[PDB]
Amino acid sequence: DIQMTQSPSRLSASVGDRVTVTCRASQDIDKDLSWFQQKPGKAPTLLIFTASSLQTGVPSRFSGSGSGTEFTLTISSLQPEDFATYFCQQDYSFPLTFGGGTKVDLKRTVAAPSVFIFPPSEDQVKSGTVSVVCLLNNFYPREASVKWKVDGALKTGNSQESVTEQDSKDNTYSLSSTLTLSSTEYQSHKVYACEVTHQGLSSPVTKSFNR
Amino acid sequence: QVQLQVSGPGVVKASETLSLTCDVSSASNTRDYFYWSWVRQSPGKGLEWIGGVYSNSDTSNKNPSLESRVTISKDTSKNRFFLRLNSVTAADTAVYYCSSRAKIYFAVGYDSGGRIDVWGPGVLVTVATASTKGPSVFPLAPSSRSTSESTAALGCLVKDYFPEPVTVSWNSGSLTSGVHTFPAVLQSSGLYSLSSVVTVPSSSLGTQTYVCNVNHKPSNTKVDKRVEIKTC
Amino acid sequence: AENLWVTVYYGVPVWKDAETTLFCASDHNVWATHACVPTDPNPQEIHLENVTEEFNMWKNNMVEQMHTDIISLWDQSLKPCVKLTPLCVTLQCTNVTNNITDDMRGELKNCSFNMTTELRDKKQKVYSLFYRLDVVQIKEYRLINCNTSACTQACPKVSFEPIPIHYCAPAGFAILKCKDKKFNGTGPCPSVSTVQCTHGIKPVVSTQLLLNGSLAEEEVMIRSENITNNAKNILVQFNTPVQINCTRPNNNTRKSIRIGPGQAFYATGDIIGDIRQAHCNVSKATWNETLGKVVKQLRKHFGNNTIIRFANSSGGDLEVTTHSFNCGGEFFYCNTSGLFNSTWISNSNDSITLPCRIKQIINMWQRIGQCMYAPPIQGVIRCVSNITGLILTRDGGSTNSTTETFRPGGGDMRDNWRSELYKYKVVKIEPLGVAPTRCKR
Amino acid sequence: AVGIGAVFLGFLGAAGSTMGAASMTLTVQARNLLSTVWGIKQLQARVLAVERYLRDQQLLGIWGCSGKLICCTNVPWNSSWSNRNLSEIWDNMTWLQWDKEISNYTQIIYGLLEESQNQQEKNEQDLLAL
Amino acid sequence: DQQLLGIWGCSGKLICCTNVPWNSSWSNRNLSEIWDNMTWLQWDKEISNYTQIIYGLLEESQNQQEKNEQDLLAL
Ligand SMILES: *[C@@H]1O[C@H](CO)[C@@H](O[C@@H]2O[C@H](CO)[C@@H](O[C@@H]3O[C@H](CO)[C@@H](O)[C@H](O[C@H]4O[C@H](CO)[C@@H](O)[C@H](O)[C@@H]4O[C@H]4O[C@H](CO)[C@@H](O)[C@H](O)[C@@H]4O)[C@@H]3O)[C@H](O)[C@H]2NC(C)=O)[C@H](O)[C@H]1NC(C)=O
Ligand SMILES: *[C@@H]1O[C@H](CO)[C@@H](O[C@@H]2O[C@H](CO)[C@@H](O)[C@H](O)[C@H]2NC(C)=O)[C@H](O)[C@H]1NC(C)=O
Ligand SMILES: *[C@@H]1O[C@H](CO)[C@@H](O[C@@H]2O[C@H](CO)[C@@H](O)[C@H](O)[C@H]2NC(C)=O)[C@H](O)[C@H]1NC(C)=O
Ligand SMILES: *[C@@H]1O[C@H](CO)[C@@H](O[C@@H]2O[C@H](CO)[C@@H](O)[C@H](O)[C@H]2NC(C)=O)[C@H](O)[C@H]1NC(C)=O
Ligand SMILES: *[C@@H]1O[C@H](CO)[C@@H](O[C@@H]2O[C@H](CO)[C@@H](O)[C@H](O)[C@H]2NC(C)=O)[C@H](O)[C@H]1NC(C)=O
Ligand SMILES: *[C@@H]1O[C@H](CO)[C@@H](O[C@@H]2O[C@H](CO)[C@@H](O)[C@H](O)[C@H]2NC(C)=O)[C@H](O)[C@H]1NC(C)=O
Ligand SMILES: *[C@@H]1O[C@H](CO)[C@@H](O[C@@H]2O[C@H](CO)[C@@H](O)[C@H](O)[C@H]2NC(C)=O)[C@H](O)[C@H]1NC(C)=O
Ligand SMILES: *[C@@H]1O[C@H](CO)[C@@H](O[C@@H]2O[C@H](CO)[C@@H](O)[C@H](O)[C@H]2NC(C)=O)[C@H](O)[C@H]1NC(C)=O
Ligand SMILES: *[C@@H]1O[C@H](CO)[C@@H](O[C@@H]2O[C@H](CO)[C@@H](O)[C@H](O)[C@H]2NC(C)=O)[C@H](O)[C@H]1NC(C)=O
Ligand SMILES: *[C@@H]1O[C@H](CO)[C@@H](O[C@@H]2O[C@H](CO)[C@@H](O)[C@H](O)[C@H]2NC(C)=O)[C@H](O)[C@H]1NC(C)=O
Ligand SMILES: *[C@@H]1O[C@H](CO)[C@@H](O)[C@H](O)[C@H]1NC(C)=O
Ligand SMILES: *[C@@H]1O[C@H](CO)[C@@H](O)[C@H](O)[C@H]1NC(C)=O
Ligand SMILES: *[C@@H]1O[C@H](CO)[C@@H](O)[C@H](O)[C@H]1NC(C)=O
Ligand SMILES: *[C@@H]1O[C@H](CO)[C@@H](O)[C@H](O)[C@H]1NC(C)=O
Ligand SMILES: *[C@@H]1O[C@H](CO)[C@@H](O)[C@H](O)[C@H]1NC(C)=O
Ligand SMILES: *[C@@H]1O[C@H](CO)[C@@H](O)[C@H](O)[C@H]1NC(C)=O
Repeated sequence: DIQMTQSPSRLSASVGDRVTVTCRASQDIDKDLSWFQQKPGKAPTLLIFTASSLQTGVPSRFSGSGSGTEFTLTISSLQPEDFATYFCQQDYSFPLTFGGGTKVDLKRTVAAPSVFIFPPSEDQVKSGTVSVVCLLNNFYPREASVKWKVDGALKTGNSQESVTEQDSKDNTYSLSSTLTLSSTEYQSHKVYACEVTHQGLSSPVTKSFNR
Repeated sequence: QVQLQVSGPGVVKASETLSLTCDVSSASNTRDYFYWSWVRQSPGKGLEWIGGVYSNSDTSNKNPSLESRVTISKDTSKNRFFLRLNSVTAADTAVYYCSSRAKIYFAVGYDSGGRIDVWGPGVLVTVATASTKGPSVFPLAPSSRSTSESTAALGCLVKDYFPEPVTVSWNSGSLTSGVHTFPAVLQSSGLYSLSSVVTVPSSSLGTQTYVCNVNHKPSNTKVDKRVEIKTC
Repeated sequence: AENLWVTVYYGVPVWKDAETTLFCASDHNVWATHACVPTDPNPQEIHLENVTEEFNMWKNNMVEQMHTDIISLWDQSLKPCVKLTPLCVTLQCTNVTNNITDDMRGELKNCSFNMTTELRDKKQKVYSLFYRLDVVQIKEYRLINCNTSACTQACPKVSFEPIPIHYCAPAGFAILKCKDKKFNGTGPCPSVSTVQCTHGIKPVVSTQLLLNGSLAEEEVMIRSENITNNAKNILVQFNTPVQINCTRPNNNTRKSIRIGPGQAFYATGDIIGDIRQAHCNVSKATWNETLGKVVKQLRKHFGNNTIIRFANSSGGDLEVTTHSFNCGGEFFYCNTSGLFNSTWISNSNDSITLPCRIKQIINMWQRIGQCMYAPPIQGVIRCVSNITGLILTRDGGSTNSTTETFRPGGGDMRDNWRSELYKYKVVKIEPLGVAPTRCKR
Repeated sequence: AVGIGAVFLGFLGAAGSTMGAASMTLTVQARNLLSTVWGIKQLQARVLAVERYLRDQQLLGIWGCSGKLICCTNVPWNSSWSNRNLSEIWDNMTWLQWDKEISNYTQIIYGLLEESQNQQEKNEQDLLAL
Repeated sequence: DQQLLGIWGCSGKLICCTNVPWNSSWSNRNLSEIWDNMTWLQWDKEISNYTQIIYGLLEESQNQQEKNEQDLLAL
């Protein structure tokens, strides 16, 4: 199978900026590779075929170049409607291998998260399993790091991160890091802390509680 | 312009046969042949090509990884095509898209340099192992010490329900500003869990009644849960 | 400033309504299949997307062309065989009364007569069996056609089996098909397509019932040039065919009489076994369901709360007053009285048997002075057909009347071809055009 | 392109399309404009097709546009024939509608075209005379 | 015959050159052995198998040429 690698995995650009994406194959596949765009919760739509030809109805601002192993997708003037995931699909030989996707998000200013931690209620403790929720509210950029410290010691696993999409109004993200444990393991320790590091925080923000 | 519509069971048990049916409504009657293909996207992953088949010939082509488990059939008289996946596992939970690929020609040999490469709206397929059940709702209360700040955060943990979806509102829908309901995540118990939070003025604590309303149609479970501070 | 100049575009996709000569395409017969172009095994259809065209089935030149072609073919097939001029003589006839049914009393006449021998100075006393519709009294009888014109004996080896015919235009001409369902036979057709030519249309001759035709797709279809006019025939296209089983079980025997040098007259000598009337069976439940669909579609154009009654034919010639058709060489005229006899008000293995009379002297088309004699078919004859349509006539009545009576109709074969060519028109291509452009030579 | 079908454009497919889009599919129309009671009428059908094609070819030739799909000509477009703008006709009208619009001006345009072709031939002769 | 010549752009020309390259497998003979040692009948007999494919190649080449000419004249 022919392997496709796409760069950059994620990028941030404002309206009117120039965007470039590089798709590279594992072997020469001639000019047979199409560039495709898919919006959130929508089917993909064809942007470019054979790496140089623009599909009917596509704005001319989009363009493609390159050949052989390396191909390039260029957006000369980014627009609000262009914010969608782009991928590169090969069709020189079977099997049809897709690209890794290129999510592009609207640019904005830095916003630090508001960090909270919610100790489980007693009713949750009697259920035999408990969930400690750490909330990061209204932050940008998406890059954030959440670490769980139990009795002062960093510990990995049993924590799940759930993230909402970029808000339509303020263009921020909110994230929930839920540490799920058994009641026995929960009562085997005293202090639980979530530590958040983000671009908008000069120092890490630790929110913690003692049982 | 060709239009594709896909259908099938939204939930399939493990080790069963997952059957998806995509129908096509076009051709311009010029005796074209399209290439009807299936592509999946797992949550948080890229697109992957399952296989495909011609619209006129029996020549069908499959991913070598999925060669032994996939069977693709077609009905040209009724203008539809079917995908069957055997030995479905938890890793197969994904959004499935059906596609038609074609190349525009003036005549047999006179290529014009155009295609369509259309994709259907797609359907989500989830490989579950549990049965229907309503959620348990636990209030996520603001800590008493967190009143020093100007903004307070409260919420509700909706845990241990199956299948999706669950709708969460605040104060019977009157509270919408600052509300964040996170996507559901499948738990080791085999059931779904999420949290719905909201940020409010900390001065409103004690004057505002905050209730999270959780609705789960599959078990017909509606739960209204108050959320208040914990006075010591 | 504009600097606009003429630019000539060739191959412009423009057509125009026109009339041309359509040749035949297909895969001894009256319809010359041997002299037809071989059809394409893969017909090439094209959807005319973004196109709307106005059709009018009641003024289509294709119907007239098909009628003329069929008449010409029938005239051609009847030329190279015997003409029965000497058959016109006084006939000494007796009633056939041996092994007959109560319903076939007097139908057959055993007629003895003198006949010309191969030698011009000799005569031979021969006998033949003639149907009562073919003989008229002067015990003395004569053929009905004698005082009208001589009859040409049908060529014996020529078959009357309908064969599908594709009417295909020359180059520079195309045929437009209206694929829109629920089509009304007149007006715009949103769903238009272009074809080289049409499907296989069997030239089936039938009155009061369209047999072996094309069925509707969605539901029963009512068509009329003017539904409000009582003088316009109504064409009904069924969605599901009705099986009709026609049979003449007389074991007829054919004998040859040398009526001249190289001239043979084929006569019915005797019937082996019992003699009983020919008939046609139609499923009762299927016919009732078909008439229910027909009344459902007819009430749309005449009111919802109006009585709809199906009655017998008003009157006229035997061709129009009875279901006249040709099966396996024999010419049947069936009394369709049990079919169109019922009333409708808004709210098993048995079948309807229609007796049928066989005729040998045939006046095929609406012409006087051109008659044909069909030689008898040896042995029992049986065939099965698909009633896929209907021809109806609305009684005069009045506006004040609260009931509409529909009777079977036919006679004119233009409607038979119209029912098959309703979704077809012919156009001529106009590939040359002139447009304004900023180009200069 | 491995997985891809062939959508062959059809005869008169772009009839309902705009003139600008329909002018790109002139080939599929132009390539196949020539290709007892049954045979006798097949003969005159063939004759009719042949003479129609030959008349079209002659009309193309006498305008100096022989063997061409789009032929730029030297005659100016009189505004009286149509006051519509280029963007109007080439993006909001089909070829059939244009034919209906200028059905009563075709003969004058053809006469001007052939006269201009004759003038061009005379000019070429004069140029070759030097 | 006239239209077959025309769809190659060879209208009105007794001898017309075309852009289709001569593939070797059609004939491995050199120009001297073809144009000075055998007649046209033997040539047609030899290339009877490769006639329709060559005609299609010329047809598509002329189609591409006219498309390119139209595109160039558009600007
Ligand atoms: C609607 O379509 C249906 C289905 O196609 C039609 O029903 C078919 O009708 C045909 C024609 O009648 C019938 O075929 C005949 O069946 C008989 C039984 O097999 C045969 O007797 C007969 O063959 C004789 O006739 C042929 C010419 O018609 C000759 O080519 C052939 O050699 C036979 O002729 C010999 O025998 C006769 C009789 O002894 C003698 O006079 C001759 O000299 C010669 O010796 C045909 O094959 C089909 O069987 C019918 N099919 C069904 C399912 O019923 C129906 O008629 C159509 N309806 C209308 C209105 O057109
Ligand atoms: C029709 O009439 C002829 C002659 O009148 C009948 O033929 C006769 O048949 C009898 C037996 O019934 C023979 O004895 C005679 O010799 C026959 N005569 C001739 C002239 O052939 C014939 O049977 C009659 N047919 C019917 C159906 O009544
Ligand atoms: C056939 O012709 C013969 C001879 O003309 C007819 O027999 C004659 O019949 C008439 C009465 O019609 C008699 O007056 C003659 O005397 C008869 N002549 C002979 C020689 O018999 C005979 O009737 C004719 N047959 C038919 C059936 O018409
Ligand atoms: C009478 O009608 C039936 C039903 O439409 C015909 O049966 C069809 O025959 C066609 C032949 O082209 C087949 O493609 C269909 O599948 C058949 N349908 C069914 C339901 O059997 C039958 O052939 C018709 N008979 C005549 C004499 O016209
Ligand atoms: C359909 O026929 C009806 C009935 O003849 C036509 O309407 C009649 O038109 C004539 C014209 O002179 C009037 O005198 C009658 O009074 C009308 N009768 C009725 C009942 O309306 C009608 O015009 C015909 N339709 C078409 C489309 O020609
Ligand atoms: C038409 O239907 C009639 C009865 O309505 C059939 O008559 C029967 O024919 C069968 C032959 O299989 C005989 O066994 C029965 O005795 C007959 N019954 C009666 C009451 O006559 C007739 O055969 C049918 N004809 C066709 C062509 O189907
Ligand atoms: C017309 O004839 C056909 C063929 O004989 C009849 O269909 C048969 O019906 C019998 C009795 O139910 C079945 O046993 C046969 O299997 C059927 N054969 C076929 C080929 O369908 C049909 O019922 C007859 N119709 C009428 C109205 O008499
Ligand atoms: C339609 O039905 C009527 C009523 O039965 C038929 O009229 C009969 O005609 C015969 C002579 O053919 C008379 O002896 C009967 O007395 C009439 N019936 C009545 C009740 O008076 C009429 O013939 C039928 N039409 C057709 C075309 O068969
Ligand atoms: C068609 O059939 C009908 C129904 O049998 C015939 O009407 C019958 O006519 C006879 C004449 O002998 C009367 O005895 C019956 O009473 C009539 N039946 C009914 C129900 O009224 C009709 O005559 C036939 N048509 C022809 C032209 O013979
Ligand atoms: C018939 O009309 C539709 C729209 O009414 C045409 O589709 C348009 O095509 C143009 C050029 O490709 C696009 O810019 C438009 O956006 C399309 N419209 C829609 C609504 O999708 C269509 O092309 C026409 N049919 C044909 C055969 O050309
Ligand atoms: C023959 O039968 C018919 C009908 O029964 C009758 O009218 C006629 O008089 C009969 N002719 C005879 C016995 O000559
Ligand atoms: C022929 O005779 C019949 C019956 O005697 C009669 O009705 C018909 O009018 C006659 N026709 C001619 C043309 O004499
Ligand atoms: C269909 O044709 C009939 C024939 O008279 C006409 O009256 C009717 O308006 C037409 N229907 C439509 C929808 O055009
Ligand atoms: C008709 O009669 C002939 C001659 O006797 C016989 O062979 C044949 O079987 C008969 N047919 C029927 C259907 O009775
Ligand atoms: C006739 O009755 C049907 C009942 O389904 C109704 O839908 C329809 O509109 C009615 N037609 C008229 C003309 O009133
Ligand atoms: C016509 O239908 C009536 C029912 O009113 C019935 O009495 C009569 O016998 C029927 N006649 C025929 C020929 O079917």
